[PDB]
Amino acid sequence: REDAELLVTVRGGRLRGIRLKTPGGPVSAFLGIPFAEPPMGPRRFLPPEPKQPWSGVVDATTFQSVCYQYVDTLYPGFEGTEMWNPNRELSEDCLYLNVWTPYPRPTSPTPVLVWIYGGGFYSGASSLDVYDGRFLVQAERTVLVSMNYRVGAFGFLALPGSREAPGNVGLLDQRLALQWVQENVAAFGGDPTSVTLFGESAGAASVGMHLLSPPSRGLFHRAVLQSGAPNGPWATVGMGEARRRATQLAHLVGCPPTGGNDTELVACLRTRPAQVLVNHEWHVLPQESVFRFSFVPVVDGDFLSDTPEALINAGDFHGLQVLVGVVKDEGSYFLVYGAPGFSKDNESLISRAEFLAGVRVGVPQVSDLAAEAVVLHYTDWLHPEDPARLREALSDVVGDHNVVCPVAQLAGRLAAQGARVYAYVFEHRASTLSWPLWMGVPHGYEIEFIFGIPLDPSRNYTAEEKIFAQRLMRYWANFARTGDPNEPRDPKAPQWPPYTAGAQQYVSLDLRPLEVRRGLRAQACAFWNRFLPKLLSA
Amino acid sequence: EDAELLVTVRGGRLRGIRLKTPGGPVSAFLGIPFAEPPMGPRRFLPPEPKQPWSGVVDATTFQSVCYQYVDTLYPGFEGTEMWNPNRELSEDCLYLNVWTPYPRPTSPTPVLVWIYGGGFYSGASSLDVYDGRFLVQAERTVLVSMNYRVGAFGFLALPGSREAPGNVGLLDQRLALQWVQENVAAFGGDPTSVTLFGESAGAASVGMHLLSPPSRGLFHRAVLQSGAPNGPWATVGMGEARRRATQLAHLVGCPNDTELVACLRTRPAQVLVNHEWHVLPQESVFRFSFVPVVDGDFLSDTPEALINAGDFHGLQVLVGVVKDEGSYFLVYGAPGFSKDNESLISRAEFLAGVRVGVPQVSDLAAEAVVLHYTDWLHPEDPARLREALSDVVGDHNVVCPVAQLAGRLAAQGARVYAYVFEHRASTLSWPLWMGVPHGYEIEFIFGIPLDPSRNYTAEEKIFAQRLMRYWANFARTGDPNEPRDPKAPQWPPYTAGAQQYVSLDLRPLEVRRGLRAQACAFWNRFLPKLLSA
Ligand SMILES: *[C@@H]1O[C@H](CO[C@@H]2O[C@@H](C)[C@@H](O)[C@@H](O)[C@@H]2O)[C@@H](O[C@@H]2O[C@H](CO)[C@@H](O)[C@H](O)[C@H]2NC(C)=O)[C@H](O)[C@H]1NC(C)=O
Ligand SMILES: *[C@@H]1O[C@H](CO[C@@H]2O[C@@H](C)[C@@H](O)[C@@H](O)[C@@H]2O)[C@@H](O[C@@H]2O[C@H](CO)[C@@H](O)[C@H](O)[C@H]2NC(C)=O)[C@H](O)[C@H]1NC(C)=O
Ligand SMILES: *[C@@H]1O[C@H](CO)[C@@H](O)[C@H](O)[C@H]1NC(C)=O
Ligand SMILES: CN1C=CC=C/C1=C\NO
Ligand SMILES: CN1C=CC=C/C1=C\NO
Ligand SMILES: CN1C=CC=C/C1=C\NO
Repeated sequence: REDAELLVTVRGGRLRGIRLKTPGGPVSAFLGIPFAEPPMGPRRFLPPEPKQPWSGVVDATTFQSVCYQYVDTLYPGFEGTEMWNPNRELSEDCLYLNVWTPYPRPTSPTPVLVWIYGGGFYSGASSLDVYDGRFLVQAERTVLVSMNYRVGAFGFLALPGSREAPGNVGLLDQRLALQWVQENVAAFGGDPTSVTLFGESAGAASVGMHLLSPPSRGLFHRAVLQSGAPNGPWATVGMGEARRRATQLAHLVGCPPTGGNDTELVACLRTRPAQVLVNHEWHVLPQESVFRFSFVPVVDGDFLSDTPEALINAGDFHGLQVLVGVVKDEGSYFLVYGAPGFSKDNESLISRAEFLAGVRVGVPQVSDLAAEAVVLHYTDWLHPEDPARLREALSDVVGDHNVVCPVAQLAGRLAAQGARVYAYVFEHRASTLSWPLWMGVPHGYEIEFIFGIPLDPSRNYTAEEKIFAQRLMRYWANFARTGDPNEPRDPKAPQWPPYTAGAQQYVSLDLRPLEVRRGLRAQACAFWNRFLPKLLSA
Repeated sequence: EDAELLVTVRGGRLRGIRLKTPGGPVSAFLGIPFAEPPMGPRRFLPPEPKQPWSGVVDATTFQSVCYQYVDTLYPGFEGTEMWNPNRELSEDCLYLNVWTPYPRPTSPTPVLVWIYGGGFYSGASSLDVYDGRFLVQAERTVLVSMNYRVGAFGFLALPGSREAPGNVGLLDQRLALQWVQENVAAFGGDPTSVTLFGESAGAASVGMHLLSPPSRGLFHRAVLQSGAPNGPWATVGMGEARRRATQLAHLVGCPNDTELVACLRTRPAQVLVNHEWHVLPQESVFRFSFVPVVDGDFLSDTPEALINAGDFHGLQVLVGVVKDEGSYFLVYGAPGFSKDNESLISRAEFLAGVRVGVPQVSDLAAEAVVLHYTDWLHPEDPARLREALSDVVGDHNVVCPVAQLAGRLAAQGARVYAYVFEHRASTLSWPLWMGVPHGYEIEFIFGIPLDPSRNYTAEEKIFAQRLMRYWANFARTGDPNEPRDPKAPQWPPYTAGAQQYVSLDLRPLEVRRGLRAQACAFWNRFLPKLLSA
């Protein structure tokens, strides 16, 4: 009749899950568990209300809907873009989370990994193939949780001060999910006293924001930030600029029939079909740019009491372990989304004039003086016009400014103020990668190795990549268990030393064994982190 | 009586002296007066041409050194005393010197004219290290050098006033160049082939004659060693010149420009000298109180402006620098530095040093300097900080201004040759940490190592001879390369794109690219934008 392993009771009522086959054995999956009331109609732009209790059994047996979001059409049918696109129907009814646990359920409480996806806060879903929790769970016997959270206007449109669209509700979705894990994860055999958040890009920035918001901070114990940071220039917005964008979006969809009463304005926004808001979303940004997203977390004194920069500098982080890193070519992926001269389908050997124009696109909303400073640092003045070098340098500009230097700065401050920090650079280019060779190791392409996706028999990774995947999964789960990625009791394997503000040590992750190196682009990030902000104040 | 040592010039008759060199004799005429003594009412005024004399001027010894400050940082030390005056001080100092082959040439011989450096506050044509005898004998040029007024005497300016118009030290130099045009043929020199060369403020001076049309017809080619007229230390604006002149007056008890200059003229020369260092705005190495002023007369615009606008087709220029331009200057005010230890400074000392070595810029400007010159993998390592501050000082004051001059001239039609001088003299008395310091290529250019009473190596004498040949080749033809010499490695012209220069040392010529191009991009391209906005 019924399999007891696939049956679990949580505070809201009863759940039925599914038994998944994995290469190494079975896993129990509870997919599409409701954790909030659907943020529908009157509840659009509002904080999540906890899911009301239910009688009977909810089938948590497949991923639920993707939150409404823009769908990338740059390269239709192309694997490199389609792998990030929604693989379920779009709906505002999307606040569901997923739990993977070993089969049979653990007898003693087990460390929990909680995944937060990225996607510039305008996109993403926990149902993407590349976030499939089944391989980590089988290989490392952790519990894995992932949640959907609202993105775009639905998650981060903000009219600061107003009760009808307070902003940051996407982050509140994540927090509600974290609360859910505390109350309920023990029913799946997981340890609420050992929870590790990990995320990539906007998900890493989310992880960092939970670090800096005290009501989140009690809900977990460690953090992993992959290729993103909360202090990233794309990751937050000021109250006034948020209002400006909300208001311009309202305006572009006929609300009201500009500004006025906030209650009236939001009520008119609530009568618009979801798809209509999505179609106008990209038209509210101040300047045309790769790498900037219309609706993002707002610094408003509530969720974030100050800018993440301030909060990072002022924080005491004793008792905290953090794992951070970047891929080898953070910037390259973004250039084909607007930098003049770039395409995945040619070598993108740009001119000097194209480089200068690309700097403005890749570093939006800085003064001319600031742009000149960037051109100075990044030009090789013995080869000022070599196209290949210019292509590489623009990739460096975009990557450094948006990912590498925000991460480096976070890493150095956390270390200096009490946290044990570990840092990596991911340097392996997947044999299956469909982006062109000039992009090197692009943003996002470590994720599939962390999740053990190469162990999927239907895919065509090499045996060495499968070994590599297993190494990474081991590092991540070691860190989740102990706060230290190093093998507890393995000596003759090279050690991953902590990252500190002085020595700035990190390891390279690739097919070769760990190599220790110094400095997360230290010379470059001194420009972005130490000097440029002094210039913007003058 | 030796007829070779008798010469008549426009003003009258002269008697010279025969000098010895290891390669044979040379004729020297030393202490030739080219101006009326700029004394009394003539202090601060433009030079007047020397009135004609009767009888024979004795031109057998160096004349007096123009009044200047005497360096007392290391009393008796060779490294400093070799630049100090070696004749008594006097305002009656406007004399020049001519060295010629013996017997005097009987066909037009190319002329080299030497303008000394010393920050526009010091220097003399009589210093041992500027001895013309070896170049003249070895390369068969005529060599001329002049004294010109320095310090307040040469560059005190109350702009708009006719009592202290400024730049008269530059006019001293021009008047000597005019003297060369009118009189050098009498020595066998060719007035249609005159090459100016100079080092530091002398190099800045050469550049300034390039950029001033009344000087430009007085010579044909130019050599700028470790200096440039666009140096941040080489000129001053009218407003700031007036302020400095005014603060000198106050410091020496003087109170209307006419009244002010009149009072200054009543003061003993030594009194002006004693106060000159104390008129500068802030504590600094590498800044000098009285320098050329940009007032629309001698210089119709800034040398930067003039350089960018100029048409320089038909000009050949030789420019260059020593391997370590900054190091010598650091012992004159950079905290932590001494010639008598390793000068392994702390980062606090480094940061303090940056404000001294790059004076009168905003905190933002200094921060940017500190950014570009810090190794952020090793922000506090003493040796690297010592080296980096040497780079800051040398790049800012010498290398990048020379690089900018070279680039602009080449791109606007000049043929430019560039070098880096990388040989450390076996006899050098400054510490090893200073490398090849400012000034220490000069002795090789003048062939001082051929002097048998000095202790240079055999290889160093051969190197001196190479350099004298390059310099003389350039003077004769606008090209330092050995005219027809196939298998010897060639010195290519410097261009804005390829930026090629050669290294000068005991090794054969080696071609390299870029005069600290990454660093000078900062000083020449970014930093001006910053200060403007
Ligand atoms: C490299 O590609 C870019 C992108 O253009 C597209 O992709 C190419 C592979 C090719 O299929 C083109 O037909 C596509 O238009 C090129 O940049 C574009 O150039 C066209 C015409 O010159 C211009 O109208 C577009 O605005 C340009 N787009 C951008 C973003 O600048 C680029 O010229 C290609 N370089 C080559 C072929 O050397
Ligand atoms: C290197 O020397 C400098 C210069 O100091 C002078 O010269 C020395 C050789 C020695 O004789 C010192 O006593 C002289 O004062 C040192 O910098 C000085 O440090 C003292 C304090 O120790 C300070 O009062 C002076 O102002 C400093 N001078 C300057 C120019 O800043 C420096 O400490 C020496 N380096 C060492 C010892 O490692
Ligand atoms: C906006 O309109 C509502 C509805 O009538 C009313 O509460 C008030 O006029 C406005 N609300 C606020 C908070 O100003
Ligand atoms: C498009 N996208 C969305 C989320 C994370 C990564 C990503 C792209 N990497 O190339
Ligand atoms: C020796 N010295 C160095 C820089 C500026 C002025 C100076 C001397 N005049 O007193
Ligand atoms: C002190 N001085 C004066 C003129 C030229 C060079 C010089 C010093 N270099 O060490």
